[PDB]
Amino acid sequence: EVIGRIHSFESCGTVDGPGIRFITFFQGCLMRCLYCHNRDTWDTHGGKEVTVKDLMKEVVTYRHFMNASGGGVTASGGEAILQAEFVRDWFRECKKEGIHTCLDTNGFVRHYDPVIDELLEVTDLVMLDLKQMNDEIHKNLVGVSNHRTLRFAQYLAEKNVKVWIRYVVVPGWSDDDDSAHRLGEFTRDMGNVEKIELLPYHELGKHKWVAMGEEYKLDGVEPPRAETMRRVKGILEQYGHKVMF
Ligand SMILES: C[S@@+](CC[C@H](N)C(=O)[O-])C[C@H]1O[C@@H](n2cnc3c(N)ncnc32)[C@H](O)[C@@H]1O
Ligand code: SF4
Ligand SMILES: [Cl-]
Ligand SMILES: [Cl-]
Ligand SMILES: [Cl-]
Ligand SMILES: [K+]
Repeated sequence: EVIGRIHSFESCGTVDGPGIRFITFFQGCLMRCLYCHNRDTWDTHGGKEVTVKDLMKEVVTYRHFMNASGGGVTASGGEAILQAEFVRDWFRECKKEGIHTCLDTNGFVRHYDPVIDELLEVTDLVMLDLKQMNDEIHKNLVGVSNHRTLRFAQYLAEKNVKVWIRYVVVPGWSDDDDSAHRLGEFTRDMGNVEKIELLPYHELGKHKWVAMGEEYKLDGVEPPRAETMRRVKGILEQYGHKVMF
């Protein structure tokens, strides 16, 4: 059996529509986003060990709210795709129970082994984070190159995998016009992208950086204005996709 390392899990009402979402926050991430609100999910060797049998015992206690529309399970974190084999086994069990599965991933896929296709086969929705198309900024914002994520995005389109693009709009980092145009061009021909979702930056989770004795880099940075959000949205809409925030 495959052993998963999780930070925590939680049941919570879906953003819209009835029913609940059972989210498992997997432990471990290899990106270093300055704005991470789950800083305590980076350590790959931390968290708690669980099995798929352990996880399904919590899932089934919410079964009557997960057949409801928008309900199901979501693998988040942290980066769930670092533990693709476990998430594949977990989703495989949810498909046996008629459960909708969602993968909340940064797309930092470094190796294309068969476990990736196997995971995607039992994944209904992929929420992919494109943090910055400008790789010069991306390195300063995330600590790594966006090449792996951009290649993974193209892989999802080739496989016609349902994808929601998530763009965290941070003032001074990803609120400029050029970066928005680059995002619109890159995702224009991806028919599998149902919509692009602009997430405004928030300072939630700053205490997690302080608990680990590390300075929060984005001190003083405020959430984007409603005008900036509308401006980026209007730019992205010029490339055909449904854009909402
Ligand atoms: C913490 S992540 C886990 C999924 C995966 N690690 C990722 O980042 O794509 C869940 C979502 O919260 C977003 N997020 C993280 N920090 C944020 C912040 N300070 N403000 C707004 N959104 C944030 C992430 O970009 C991602 O869309
Ligand atoms: S990818 Fe997600 S979990 Fe990893 S550092 Fe960035 S915001 Fe945090
Ligand atoms: Cl959390
Ligand atoms: Cl390796
Ligand atoms: Cl590839
Ligand atoms: K995501």
